[PDB]
Amino acid sequence: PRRRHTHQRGYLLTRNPHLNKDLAFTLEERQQLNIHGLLPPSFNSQEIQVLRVVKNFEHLNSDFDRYLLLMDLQDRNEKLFYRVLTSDIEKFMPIVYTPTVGLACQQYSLVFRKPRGLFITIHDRGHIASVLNAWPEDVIKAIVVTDGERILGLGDLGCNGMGIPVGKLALYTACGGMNPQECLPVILDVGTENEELLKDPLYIGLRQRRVRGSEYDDFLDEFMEAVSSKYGMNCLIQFEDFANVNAFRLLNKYRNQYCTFNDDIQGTASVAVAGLLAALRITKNKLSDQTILFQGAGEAALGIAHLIVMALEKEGLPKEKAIKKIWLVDSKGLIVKGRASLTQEKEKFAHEHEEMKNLEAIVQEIKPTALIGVAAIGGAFSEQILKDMAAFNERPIIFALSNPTSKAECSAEQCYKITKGRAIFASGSPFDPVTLPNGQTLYPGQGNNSYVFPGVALGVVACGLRQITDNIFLTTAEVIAQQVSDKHLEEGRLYPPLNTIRDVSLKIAEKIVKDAYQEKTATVYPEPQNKEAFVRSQMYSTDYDQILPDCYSWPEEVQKIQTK
Amino acid sequence: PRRRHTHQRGYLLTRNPHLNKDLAFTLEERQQLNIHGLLPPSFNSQEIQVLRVVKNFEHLNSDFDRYLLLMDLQDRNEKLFYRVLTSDIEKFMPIVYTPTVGLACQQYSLVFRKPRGLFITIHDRGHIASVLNAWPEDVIKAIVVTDGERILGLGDLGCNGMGIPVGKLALYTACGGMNPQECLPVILDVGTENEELLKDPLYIGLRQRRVRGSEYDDFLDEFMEAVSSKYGMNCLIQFEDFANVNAFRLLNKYRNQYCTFNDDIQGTASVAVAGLLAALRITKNKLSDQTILFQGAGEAALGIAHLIVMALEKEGLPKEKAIKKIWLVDSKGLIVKGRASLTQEKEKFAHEHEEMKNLEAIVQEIKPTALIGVAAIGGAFSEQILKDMAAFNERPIIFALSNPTSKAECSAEQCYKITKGRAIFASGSPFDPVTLPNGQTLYPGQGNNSYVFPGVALGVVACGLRQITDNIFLTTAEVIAQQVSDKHLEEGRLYPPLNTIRDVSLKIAEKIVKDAYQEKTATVYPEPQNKEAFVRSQMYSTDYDQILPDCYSWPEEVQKIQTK
Amino acid sequence: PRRRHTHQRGYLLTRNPHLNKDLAFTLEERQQLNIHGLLPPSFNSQEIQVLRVVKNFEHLNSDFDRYLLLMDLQDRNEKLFYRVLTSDIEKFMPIVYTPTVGLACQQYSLVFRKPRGLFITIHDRGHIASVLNAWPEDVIKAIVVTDGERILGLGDLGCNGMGIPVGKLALYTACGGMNPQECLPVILDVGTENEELLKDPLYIGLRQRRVRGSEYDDFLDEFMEAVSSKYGMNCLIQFEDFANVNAFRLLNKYRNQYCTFNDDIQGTASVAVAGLLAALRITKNKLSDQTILFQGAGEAALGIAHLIVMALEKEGLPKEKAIKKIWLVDSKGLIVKGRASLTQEKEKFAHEHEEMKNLEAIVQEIKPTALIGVAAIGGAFSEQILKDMAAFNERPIIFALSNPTSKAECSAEQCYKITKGRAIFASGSPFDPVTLPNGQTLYPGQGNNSYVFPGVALGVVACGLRQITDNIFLTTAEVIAQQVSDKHLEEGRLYPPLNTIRDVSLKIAEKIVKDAYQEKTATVYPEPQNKEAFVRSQMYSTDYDQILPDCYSWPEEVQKIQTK
Amino acid sequence: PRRRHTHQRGYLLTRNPHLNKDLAFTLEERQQLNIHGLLPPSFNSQE
Ligand SMILES: NC(=O)C1=CN([C@@H]2O[C@H](COP(=O)(O)OP(=O)(O)OC[C@H]3O[C@@H](n4cnc5c(N)ncnc54)[C@H](OP(=O)(O)O)[C@@H]3O)[C@@H](O)[C@H]2O)C=CC1
Ligand SMILES: NC(=O)C1=CN([C@@H]2O[C@H](COP(=O)(O)OP(=O)(O)OC[C@H]3O[C@@H](n4cnc5c(N)ncnc54)[C@H](OP(=O)(O)O)[C@@H]3O)[C@@H](O)[C@H]2O)C=CC1
Ligand SMILES: NC(=O)C1=CN([C@@H]2O[C@H](COP(=O)(O)OP(=O)(O)OC[C@H]3O[C@@H](n4cnc5c(N)ncnc54)[C@H](OP(=O)(O)O)[C@@H]3O)[C@@H](O)[C@H]2O)C=CC1
Ligand SMILES: [Mn+2]
Ligand SMILES: [Mn+2]
Ligand SMILES: [Mn+2]
Repeated sequence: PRRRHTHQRGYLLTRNPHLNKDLAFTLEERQQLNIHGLLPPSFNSQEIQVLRVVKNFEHLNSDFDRYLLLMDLQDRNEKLFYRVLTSDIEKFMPIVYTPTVGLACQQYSLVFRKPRGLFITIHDRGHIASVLNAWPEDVIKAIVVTDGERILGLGDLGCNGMGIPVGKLALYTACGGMNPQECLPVILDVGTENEELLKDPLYIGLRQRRVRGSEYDDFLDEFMEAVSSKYGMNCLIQFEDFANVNAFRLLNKYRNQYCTFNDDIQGTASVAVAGLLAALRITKNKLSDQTILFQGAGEAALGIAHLIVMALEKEGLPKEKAIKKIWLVDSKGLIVKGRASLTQEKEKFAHEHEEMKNLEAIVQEIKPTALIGVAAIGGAFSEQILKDMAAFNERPIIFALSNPTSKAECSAEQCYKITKGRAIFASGSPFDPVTLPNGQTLYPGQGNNSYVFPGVALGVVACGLRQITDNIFLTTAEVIAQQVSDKHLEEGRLYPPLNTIRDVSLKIAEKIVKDAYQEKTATVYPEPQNKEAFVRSQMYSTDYDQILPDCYSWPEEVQKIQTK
Repeated sequence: PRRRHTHQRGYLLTRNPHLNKDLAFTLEERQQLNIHGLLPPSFNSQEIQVLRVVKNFEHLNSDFDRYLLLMDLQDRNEKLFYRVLTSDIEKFMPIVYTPTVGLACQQYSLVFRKPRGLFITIHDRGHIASVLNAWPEDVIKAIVVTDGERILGLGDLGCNGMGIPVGKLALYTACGGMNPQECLPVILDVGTENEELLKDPLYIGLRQRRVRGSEYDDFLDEFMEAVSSKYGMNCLIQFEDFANVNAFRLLNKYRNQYCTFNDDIQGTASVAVAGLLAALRITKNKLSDQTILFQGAGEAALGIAHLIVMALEKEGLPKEKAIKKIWLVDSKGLIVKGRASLTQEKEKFAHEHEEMKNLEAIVQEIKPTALIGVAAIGGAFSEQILKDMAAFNERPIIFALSNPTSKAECSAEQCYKITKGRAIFASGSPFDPVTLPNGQTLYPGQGNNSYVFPGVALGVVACGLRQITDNIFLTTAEVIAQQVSDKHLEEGRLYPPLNTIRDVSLKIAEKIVKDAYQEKTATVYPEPQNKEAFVRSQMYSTDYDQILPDCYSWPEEVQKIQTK
Repeated sequence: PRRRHTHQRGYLLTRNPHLNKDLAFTLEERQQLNIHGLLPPSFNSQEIQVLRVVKNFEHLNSDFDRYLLLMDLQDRNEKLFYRVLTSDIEKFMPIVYTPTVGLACQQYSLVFRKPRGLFITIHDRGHIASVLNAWPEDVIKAIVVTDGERILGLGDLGCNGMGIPVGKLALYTACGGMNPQECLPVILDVGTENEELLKDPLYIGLRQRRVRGSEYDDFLDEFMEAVSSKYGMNCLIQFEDFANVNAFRLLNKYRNQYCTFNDDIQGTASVAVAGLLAALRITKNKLSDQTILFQGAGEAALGIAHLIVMALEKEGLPKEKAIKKIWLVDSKGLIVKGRASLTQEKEKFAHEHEEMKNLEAIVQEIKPTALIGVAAIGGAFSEQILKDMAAFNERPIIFALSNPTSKAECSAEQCYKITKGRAIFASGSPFDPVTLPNGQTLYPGQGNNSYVFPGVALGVVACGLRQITDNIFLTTAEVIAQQVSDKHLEEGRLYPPLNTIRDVSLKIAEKIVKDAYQEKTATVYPEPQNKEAFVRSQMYSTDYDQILPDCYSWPEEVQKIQTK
Repeated sequence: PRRRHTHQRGYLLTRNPHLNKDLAFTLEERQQLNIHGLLPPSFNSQE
């Protein structure tokens, strides 16, 4: 059992969620910590505390209510919170994170109770260092930061966006073993364009429009300097839920000098590629053999596309051959050389070709082996698309990644029905198992970002990686796919079970760490004997620490009170 | 505004519900307190904070949910909690106290989240003083203590009875202006005879049967020494929800030596007598002239009967004559001289008479002018009973005090219908107004303990009364009756409106204070010239204290830094 | 200024020597820190504070009393302490360190007032980690540890030796700008061989003889692990005043794994070599042209000679031929091949020659160009030896490094007299300037270890050097030599003035930093543009930090308290 | 003896002259109060 020898005592100790064990404090602990009397006279194991929380949890009426209970728990007893979450990760993850946290964010100003994380405003420009001083933990190793401009698929929720870093970091700990005491959730509030928040008497954020331009850019620059300067260059800074243009610009500006990544961009690319690589073990061919069409050409599309191209390069295909294997379709139709409304990013995939608008005709023309939906238009993979995909391919790869299911390009039911059970399918949001007329039940998995960010963070931090390369994400994808068993693939699953996520994370971290020592990118020395054991030692446990003073005697001769 | 300069700073300040203002902290406060950045960047007035709480309160679906919300509030921001409560005292009183606190106590072990008050067990015997040391407020002026043996009419709830002192003290503050920082809810856990709880894995108390006899009595003795020793002999100790024999025994043992009362006995007495004194203004006769019949002969009845006797003595009637004006019925029937099953206390009212069992007959024989239900038998005041009462009395006084409504001896509807609108009626649980055939609308009042205890406590503590005499409760009954206007009486109310409870408490306190300095019973000197203003100055306000340091300049010459 | 935002307030703030300004706190600072009233009502500039201290210092009767006064200052107001020291380092250095600290250590148990530093005993074996936890500063970058077995020339002073690490770390700050808050003095008490201490009722250490052997070695291993584990592998650990065999064994065992050095061995080497390199600018010839005779063969001689050999090798000489340039004399006389009583270390200088035991004849035989005294035998450089050195050499280099004065191999007076003014002289202890017969005055300097260790520590920590090589000491010696002007060399000074010592340290650290980036040994990234400005930014100023909260407004619109 | 239960621990406890016993703090007091290591390893009676 770990130590932690606190100087805190009495009432204020019970107010620190990292020290407070509530009823799991033993009589000895209570008396020694000067809190005996502040708790009822029973001693609970952690399991009994978990039963109590779960009894409450079940009598609630909704997931939002269940979220409120769990956030209350987080703010009173951090270890019990994590014990609860880890006790059934697949059940608790969608409560503290997506999709429920979506509603939590929409509702954040109304239900606002106890604050979590640090709020830094445009009006703190020049003072970010001193805002950091307000945070009561000095040793921070991981920051998740948002500006609330692009929350999930809900858009600009300004300061209400604070629900995202808080819940995301809960998953860093629960799924990846990051120390919660070492994690800092951050919102930068530069204003909001959210009309309802601007009108709303209860809104907790700055009641102003967003600050744009170089004032915004300088602010972010100060943010990066203040945080790395205070917590050291090794501190991970993860961007979440910024607007695309911002997310891309900020990632490119900083990635080469700070320990930073953007999960919406790079993590998405990673888990999508993991799924593709897993699928390859069913189609029994190479990435090189694929023709990939993206339904959508936005942040997810370009991120995934980028990473696929490197995977192709890694197979031994030159960049320009690599690129020609990938077609995009945006809201105006296929991306072709010299089409109107193209961006610099879309341009990279604008091959010479007739312009087309109709996705059915696009499918018939391109004949992809892999069709990836990241456009947020529900039902875009029509019956005709699915028949055509199953006609051109023995085992068509079909990813409906748009969330929630009401947005999915197709359902698993339609996908398997129309492709006569031949499709290799993955989704963004959970679909139930599907049983074919031959009595086999297929279990389509989700390309959940959680498979990526926890392990990456743990890896990067454990070995002191100063930079987070594209290769980190490609490597990570290979590790995930590797955890998928032949048995899983045969059941139609392209991702390891969600209930294993702790282990998947461990393996991702193991690999990054192993790699870092081998290519001398690690900064933590001396090099560990055993890389598995070392990563494990860096992982937060849900068991309570001991916090009692270390008490031990000396030989009586030298322990005696001298007199004369 | 009150100035209270805190030395607390940073995170831990926000964790103290006496310091924490939430979003009502100004920018200046936040920066000065080293918490700037721990809150979202909006600044709320107290009225805006209330609105947030009320919106959430109105989204909830049960009184229990409402109770849990307000209790979470109490533990985060005490001032805002009291601001919410006092915003609509009549609405909020039944949520934080009775009847809702009844369910809270049944569910206490299940919903246990953030502890409140001080738990002292039989096993801390000989160490009570060191248990007290855990309480983070040194200055304590009021204590409510239970052993949980008799929580409401719910029986032995042992350690689950902590809901009662906590909720009771909330009303001390809300209704009487007692400073919550100076209030200490206590449970003594000596075990429980509650069998579900002894079996309940979640039970927060000592999983054992109650300690009885002299070990119990000695423990209580230590409690009174430790408490009076630490907080001084002026600290008010109120007993609540003890079993019958204990309640009387403890009250009798200590009331002469400590500043102590029992509210189930003496407060009930005071509020019942107040309703009688008010009724007398309708029946236009003396207390002398009354014949009182109690349905029930427990804590309530015996307390009420004692104070009526004391009132009769005041008017000038000898004690043995006063006693003969009062008859009691227990579960065994009428209390008469030389009946089987008589406690020492019931003996005092056993007059020579034929034994009787049936309440209808008893009423027909005794022909009371006033009939008081304190037996918790619902519907005991049958049509025949009421008919009888209206037959022998021009204006029969009828108190149906049993709680809740289901246990009331009759409804207001029944009582008025069957007595042809003639009865003077009061109850323990609220009934809607009744409009009679003659176009009169009557508004039957509730004999709420809340009219009494907050004012008594405020008064006693304000002037430093060392003992709480019978006289205090009688004068209190008088003060309460005085706040009833003839308009009220003509409307059939025997109590002031509930929404004026703060004003009632002040008048009660004013009276106690004036009396104590008159009869030199006060211990707080020098005597204030203006007792009204002095009491008011002792009342807690729901406005935020200023906690920032006192900043002010000195003349230039003496403020300057000395160099050369 | 520099900003250090504390959460401490009220009395306890004044008790923290890093926060306390005493009378230099402004009225604003006082009111804001909740300490207004705890100080008399005058506001002093730091200079006024210094004037008060120095007046007190000048009225005292002994250097011992002055030491106690300054040590009392250190423990009340750290910044003022350092301000005082640095106002006249030549004056104050000999009070807080040698020779006064020698007497302090002899008297430590008698005068023990307020503790300084951390005490770790053999009896804490297995629990050193938890002893570290008592230290109130979490961020430690420099540790000075002794076991007290060889304090100065006063032998084994056991626990009383704690005065050495305290006084040494004062010089690290005063002379080199190490942050004292980041410094940790440590005594390891494994017992003492000092019989008078063992007998003394007041002795503050373990009343037992020294644990030897594997138990000792394992204890030291845990210490290294515990300290490097808590404070990190970049934390500088400097050994001081261990017995010889221990000092060497420990240094060799750890120098390749930990960021460690031993100042008695390696710092002595560096400063002595610096003096030699400076002398070469008078003799105007090369190091390889010298013949060096050591009076003594102890820790100092072996260490100095080792570094001379390296400097010769650098100039271009193979090792075996450089060794030939150095002759050692011990208590059994000259070291020569096959001789009785030879340690393996002496063996390295055991050349082919006949045994001799008379220093005078040894001189006459060897005809050294350089005579280095480190044998502690007062007066060993006799008039005859001084005549011989003057006869064989135009400018004989003569170092009487033995400490204090009474142990010097010769005085400045005698050296200059008998060598008729041509000796190039330096000592370990200060001698007054010497007026020669021709009325010119020479100013022999001191080979004071303070020229070396402050700058080495500053440099190593600034760039995060993980190991401290012999080259560091050689380079450092060169840098110090470079700081000596020609004019100084003509005044008989081999060392830069003590009053520039901060500047010397800065130069030394600049050089270490410049080299560490050049040769890819630095661990602090990114690489700074200006090494000079970088090092200087890391140096602790004696100017008071600002500790008030950072207060600043927001535009009126967003700072406004919101209502309805 | 009289008992005064302090919530103060570690370095700052030693800076309170009503709490601080110097070398009269026993090894157990020192370890309990999180000050073990801040004093030399001998225990003094008041005399
Ligand atoms: N791990 C997962 O499960 C993840 C799933 N996703 C899902 O992917 C979807 C897209 O996300 P993201 O890339 O961030 O969103 P963006 O807004 O960046 O991308 C939207 C893209 O869809 C395009 N589009 C809109 N209508 C059509 C249409 N009718 N036909 C073709 N393309 C169309 C837009 O076109 P234009 O460029 O012309 O506007 C744009 O290219 C979301 O539903 C998100 O939930 C995202 C990340 C992770
Ligand atoms: N201000 C208010 O609203 C207050 C209301 N009350 C109400 O009064 C009621 C009694 O409270 P309390 O006095 O504390 O309770 P106790 O339990 O102390 O007394 C109950 C009495 O009722 C008697 N009783 C039981 N059954 C019958 C029966 N069938 N016929 C006649 N008498 C019977 C019991 O008889 P025995 O002695 O034989 O057991 C006992 O004397 C409760 O319902 C309570 O809510 C109380 C205080 C204040
Ligand atoms: N910067 C400075 O000014 C420094 C000065 N010094 C000074 O140098 C002196 C030596 O210190 P250190 O080397 O640590 O001490 P040690 O005790 O390690 O070495 C002393 C040496 O003197 C030898 N010796 C003893 N008697 C004689 C003799 N009659 N003739 C010749 N040699 C003799 C001893 O011989 P054996 O091996 O036979 O015992 C031993 O070699 C001390 O006075 C110290 O103050 C030291 C470090 C730094
Ligand atoms: Mn996101
Ligand atoms: Mn009660
Ligand atoms: Mn030394």
